[PDB]
Amino acid sequence: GKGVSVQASTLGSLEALLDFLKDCKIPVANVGIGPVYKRDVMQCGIMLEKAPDYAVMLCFDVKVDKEAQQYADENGIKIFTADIIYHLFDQFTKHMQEQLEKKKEESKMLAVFPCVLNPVAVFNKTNPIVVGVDVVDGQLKLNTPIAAVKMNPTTGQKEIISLGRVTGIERDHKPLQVCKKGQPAVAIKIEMGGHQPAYGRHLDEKDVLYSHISRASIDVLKQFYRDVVTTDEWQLIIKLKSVFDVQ
Ligand SMILES: [Cl-]
Repeated sequence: GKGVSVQASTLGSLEALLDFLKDCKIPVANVGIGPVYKRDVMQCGIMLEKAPDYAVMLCFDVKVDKEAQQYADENGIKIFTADIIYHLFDQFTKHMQEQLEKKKEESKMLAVFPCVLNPVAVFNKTNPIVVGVDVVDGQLKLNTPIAAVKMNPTTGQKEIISLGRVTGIERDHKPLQVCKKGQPAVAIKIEMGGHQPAYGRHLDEKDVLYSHISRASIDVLKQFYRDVVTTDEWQLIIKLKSVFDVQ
């Protein structure tokens, strides 16, 4: 199985620490007694391949050899030192949290929160598009990809127009992080690298704007954001895979 590597000064303290971790549901891959050496750090490095999070050492009341510490530093293996057990636990939990956040940041572009915008006014047509809108459903967040869905009458074929991402939100000049549904109208700034759609040409003020969800976006949302996402937001998402023709 997979798990962290622990080390204690004595056998008894080791047993106690292991019992503690048992109650904490923290899995242990291997153990050791006495000073930490390069070999033990390597033994954690074995765990590095299977689980990056679990390639860490919980060391209780134990000297760490400079060689071992240096190898750990060279190969990204965390070594945790503590005089008391609970401190070690705390350090580990914080570590796992940090790992979670770092995993979020790579999927930051991917995670998109569902929202439907009805344009109230237009301040800048393009480069960058700025639009006074009110969130009629869902929740508008920063860095949210926006798209307008519309079918040309002659073609009768659905067109998806990606406007770009939201870089700023402001209401009465006051900067906002997000805008919930039903909230009073706000002005949002959407911009993208390269050529960008233009109001009064590609799209009109009447056209309703939707968050640009993608199968990948869904997958990311259900991978890291399950706790956060409202039921209504899931509902909206399922409504949105239809308009975006998602599998
Ligand atoms: Cl996309």
